[PDB]
Amino acid sequence: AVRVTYVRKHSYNTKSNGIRIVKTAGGNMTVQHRQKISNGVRCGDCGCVLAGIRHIRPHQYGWLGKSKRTVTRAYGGVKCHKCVQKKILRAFLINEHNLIKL
Amino acid sequence: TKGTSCRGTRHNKTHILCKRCGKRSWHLQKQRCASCGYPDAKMRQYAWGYKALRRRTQGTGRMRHLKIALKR
Amino acid sequence: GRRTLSQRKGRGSIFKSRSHHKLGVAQHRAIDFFERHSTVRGLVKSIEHDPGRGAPLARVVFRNPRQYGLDKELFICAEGLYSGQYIYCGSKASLHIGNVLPIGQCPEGTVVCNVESKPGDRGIIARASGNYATVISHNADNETTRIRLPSGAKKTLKSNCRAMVGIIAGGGRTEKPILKAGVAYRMYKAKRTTWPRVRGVAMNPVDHPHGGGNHQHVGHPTTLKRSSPPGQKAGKVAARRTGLIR
Amino acid sequence: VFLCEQKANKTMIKKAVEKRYGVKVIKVNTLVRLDGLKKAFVRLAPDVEAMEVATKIGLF
Amino acid sequence: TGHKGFSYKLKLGKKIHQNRGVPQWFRMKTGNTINYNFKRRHWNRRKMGM
RNA sequence: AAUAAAAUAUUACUUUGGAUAGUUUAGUUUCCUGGGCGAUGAAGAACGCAAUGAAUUGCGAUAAGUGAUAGGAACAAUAAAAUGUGAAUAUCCAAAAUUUGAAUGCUUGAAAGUAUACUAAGGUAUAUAUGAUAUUCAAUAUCCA
RNA sequence: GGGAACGGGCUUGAUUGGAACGGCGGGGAAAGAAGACCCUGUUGAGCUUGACUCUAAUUUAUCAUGUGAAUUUCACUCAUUUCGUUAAAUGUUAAAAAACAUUAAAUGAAACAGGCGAUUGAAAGAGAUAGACGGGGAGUUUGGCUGG
RNA sequence: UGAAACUGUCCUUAGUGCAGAUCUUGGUGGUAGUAGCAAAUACUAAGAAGAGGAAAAAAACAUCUUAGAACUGAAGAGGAGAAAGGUUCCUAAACAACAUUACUUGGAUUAGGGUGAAUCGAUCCUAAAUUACAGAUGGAAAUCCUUAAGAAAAGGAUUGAAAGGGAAUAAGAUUAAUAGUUCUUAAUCAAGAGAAUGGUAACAUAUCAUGAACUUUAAAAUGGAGUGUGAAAAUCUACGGAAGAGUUCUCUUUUCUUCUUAACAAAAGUAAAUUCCACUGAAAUGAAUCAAUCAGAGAAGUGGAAUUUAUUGGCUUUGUAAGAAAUUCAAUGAAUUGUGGUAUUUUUGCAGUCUUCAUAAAAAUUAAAGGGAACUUUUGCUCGUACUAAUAACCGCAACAGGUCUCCAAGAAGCAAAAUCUUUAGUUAAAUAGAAUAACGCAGGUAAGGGAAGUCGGCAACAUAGCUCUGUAAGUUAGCAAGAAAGAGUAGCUCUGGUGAUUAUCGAAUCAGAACUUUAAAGGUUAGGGGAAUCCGACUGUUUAAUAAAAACAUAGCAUUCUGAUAAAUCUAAAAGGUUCAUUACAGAAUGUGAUUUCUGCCCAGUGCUCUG
RNA sequence: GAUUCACGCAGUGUUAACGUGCAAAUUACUUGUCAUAUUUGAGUAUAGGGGCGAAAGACUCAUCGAACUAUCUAGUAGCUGG
Repeated sequence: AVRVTYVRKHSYNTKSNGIRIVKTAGGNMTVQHRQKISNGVRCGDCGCVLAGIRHIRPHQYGWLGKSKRTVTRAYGGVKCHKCVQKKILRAFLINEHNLIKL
Repeated sequence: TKGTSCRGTRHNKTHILCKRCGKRSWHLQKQRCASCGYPDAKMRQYAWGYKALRRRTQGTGRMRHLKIALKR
Repeated sequence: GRRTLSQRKGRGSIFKSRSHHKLGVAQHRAIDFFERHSTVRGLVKSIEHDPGRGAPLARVVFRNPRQYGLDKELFICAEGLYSGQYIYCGSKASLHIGNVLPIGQCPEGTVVCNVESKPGDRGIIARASGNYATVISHNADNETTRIRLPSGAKKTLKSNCRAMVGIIAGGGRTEKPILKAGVAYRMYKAKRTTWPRVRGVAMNPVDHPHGGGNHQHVGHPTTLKRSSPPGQKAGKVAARRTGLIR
Repeated sequence: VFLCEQKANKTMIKKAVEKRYGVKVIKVNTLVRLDGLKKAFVRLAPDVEAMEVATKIGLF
Repeated sequence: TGHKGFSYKLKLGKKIHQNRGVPQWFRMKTGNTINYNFKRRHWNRRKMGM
């Protein structure tokens, strides 16, 4: 039973001041600043989270590999696969409908 | 509890030191000095405070470049 | 004497509106050629809840016809509008629910909500929850049409005023009895500061003109002239008839 | 450890030590004391020994 | 306080520098009546209010 | 009925206290002469500088002082050094004059900073209104090809 | 006892040894406060009201000269009011589908107006003079004799 | 006595004569060696230093070491922060003054020393809000607008958070004090410098695998309640130990301590939840949770994909890394560091459920898409960093029993973070003690017989109290009254049975029952007195800080009046000025009564208000 | 916007203690309350015939039925004291 203290000057349990207590050599227990929990991306039509893209910080996406922040498909990364399957049929069935209408 | 009990939460300063007069008279919330009339261009002088004039006016300081001109 | 609570409400120190989480100004789109002489197509992206009003606000997303890019808007939701809808807002638009039309095209008896008061001010009349104004007639001689406001008064408007067809959503809001004090206190979350209202007769003579003596009463008639000075204007102002209506 | 003027920084102090004593500096740590003097903790290169520089200055 | 601005730390530094007594040699002059500093203060007697 | 421990009364000497007496580099009033500040940066504020200073006085990175002209042998609390090849001292002079302040490149809370052009650090100019001149433009406002 | 009518001091008596420790509340008409209750101020202040005398607000009439006409009633816009935009096609001639739409190929994409687009409009608002209203507000007053 | 000025007469002049003003200022008495120096459980013995325990008990003795005895008892009298203070921090010398005695002690005197950042904050962005040039208003001071009025600023200026958003750091060691700041080791970030494949699909490839103008999407970015569960840490515990410590004349294979590991990265092994994809197409309807909930716009089954789970990839494991550290032995050198748990709590995530006339922020900054225009090395500047954070460092005139925002959290016991006791940590001093044991007191108690006869009044005090079982009236808004009232049981020891997982073993506190014994059992601490009526207020709620806490104020309900928005109310001396209004009659403004049920009667003469006369 | 225990907070009663106190309003026991009309920190807004007020003439730096400070001001007093 070791009682720890905040290592930064922040003394209030705010969202940005979350800490985790870990063990350390010799039974000492130290303090670590753990990061916040973030949301993933969302489809631009249905508002559902997209698969294949991790839920990390906005700047942390820059450090990811160029294939670790997209999905290899038309409108990949901004619309779900259901959100895109319907786009193609709209863009095609409509063209056939007004091809013969006029 | 209007006396000793309520005097415990006085730690939020209101007046800090001013820049043109040097007194602790800069009201943080009003953003103006109560003793030397800050950002207002004119030095704040009132005739009812005849003592507050002789506490800080011409002649009370070093007179770095005026003691020379009058001598000449 | 003092300055009564109606005199301190005009300065705006603590009585300003608590409009911080409000979505925005709900109104039509700016007048232009493509709406004066043609129709546009708007997509109702999603229905939202603007705090401080009982009528949902719909986020319509048009296309910029003169330039490249979207022209996002903010429309008060008429009842029946759903996500993914197509609403056309033009002079030649079809008389459906949600389609904005000039008031001069609607047949007599058509229901129009959010009617303008003057062509181009983007919505004045019949904006609250569950309210609507009904067209009455037309007059092609001077291009003016009569409508019946929700208060029952009938007003004459130019035929170019736009008015979204239908009734406003969120109707029948007030039929629910606020049961507690807390529910009535949370209703003013996004409004001004006026809920706990202390009676004039429960006040000292300085604060309110009704400040009574050894018995809690008024003492002088509450029906006042309209030309009273501010501060003494209390009770009922220019009352044509008082008491219960029998 | 020196006592520099406040208006310098960790750049014109790093050159001033190198130029005045002919040494190599790899780290400068500074603080502003209450009196206004800035105390600089100039760390010399591993090859150069601060003991022979200190005797040259006259500390010992 | 823990966090003081630069223009505020240098004014505290002068108020500890001025909180010193008369030097010994000064009092031994001729006709020297300046035996004690009457502008002095302490942290627990008088808060300097600044 | 009695003792004077306490109490009271007078005088002397001493104490706590600073009245009285002697003095005054301080004032008050009157009159005479001037009434001589500032974008070439004032008045005021802040910080800093003595071999040993805390105040104060003097002064401003050339710091209780520098150059020049007058001046003639000192300063002193203590040790030092310099000095008739000129120590003290004086001045309407020359050089210099930190951060601020009308404050004036933007910001200025107790704020740490910072942009462009000229001559890495350094120094310059750039706020608002305004007269004159020069140059670049706008309006078909009036003519006109 | 008399006295200012309830004395520690005065008059006539009773009675009296110096100093003062623990207690306790009868006395010192004990201490605390230029009576707060009452009265006198030709002393105030809050509050009220058809008390006196005024005042902001509100309201009504007159003056302040747009044009075309037939004090009053009409038409127009040109001052003026209320607005809206990215001053973005004003005037006149010739609901099947929650998707995209841009940096043009070869004049394409029509011109002209003395009005950015509308509303109100010589009425309204601000000023001056005059009448009304006005405790919302300011200033002031509310006699005397008197078995209090 | 004193040591350098002064006196008498005439005239003139005055800041000219003190016992009183509750007079002003300065000083000093009696009271008086009196009242006091009494909350915070508490000190004792030996030794050292010191002038400072001597003495006919002068019954008491400050600082430091050790031993004995104790208190705060982990929501601390512990370890650290924000605000405030400003040198109080550490060391040495020293004690005239100050800490209601004294002090060798001190937050006190004097002199030295101390605050180290590319990674923590400020700096950067915006919130409620704030202020400039030009403009409008104003006799004037100055006021208003903040993107509207502008030849100003691709679209709109400045300030505004050390608790909001944010590029990047850890472990061990060191100093009389500083350390995410120094040293060793090990990393990370920013700015530079040197027109591709695979899978049916979900989607995937140690930067790779081009991608300008313009546009869009997303992240940053968001209420609360309650349930279930994954993981880590703490506590408890099972098997096997290694080292040391405690008890031992009575026993105990016994009781206790140590057995640990970071930032950042890797992929031996292996999880829970959710959302998708491919094959087939559900009825005799199924699938599933504590609860739900889901399916022919497609359930269940099989095989896959993605994301969350305190850094990479969640847990074990590995590099870092044992060379560190902890516990021992020897006098610098040597030894060890397995495996579990269907236990309780805390922390952090996930899943759905519930509630709103509440829907619970913005920008900096970053990524992707639509479109097709054309491995090494360098630098990382400025400012804060000491100390208290309180029964002694802040505010209260002070070492004032008052006030002041937070993080970490062991055992016993219980439903409980309750009361009571202890472990790590802090302290034994915090306005002085000794003696005697009178009255009158403050605080805490007990009592024969009676039991409110005391008194304005059961004021004060006493009494009931936890849990299990049985039972529970009138009235009623049908919800409540209700823990109504009333009665029975409860200890100790030895046993038995019920409630599960895997194929006999293993694990949990929980319920029930039976013998036998006694001092007949909740009561050390915590811990409802009950009933019958009447008045007021409907209820939860708020108020005269410092004599009034309610029957007052509020409140949901009922009802009244004006207003079409260029309006109603209404601030300003004025104003393209301001508030409700980011609004529009289910709205804005002005009022009276005060839940529900029942009912609001007659009166328009008077005074108001209104009129289409 | 149910009943209660706890951390906290208040101030119902003793009209207890203290009343030249620890305190220019505090202490002890008893009592109530102890999350949604809840408690609280920082920043910002509202200022004197004004502000704010679930309304007590309450709060507005120990000051309120009109704050503090300075100028008019040595205000006037037929009234008390010298």
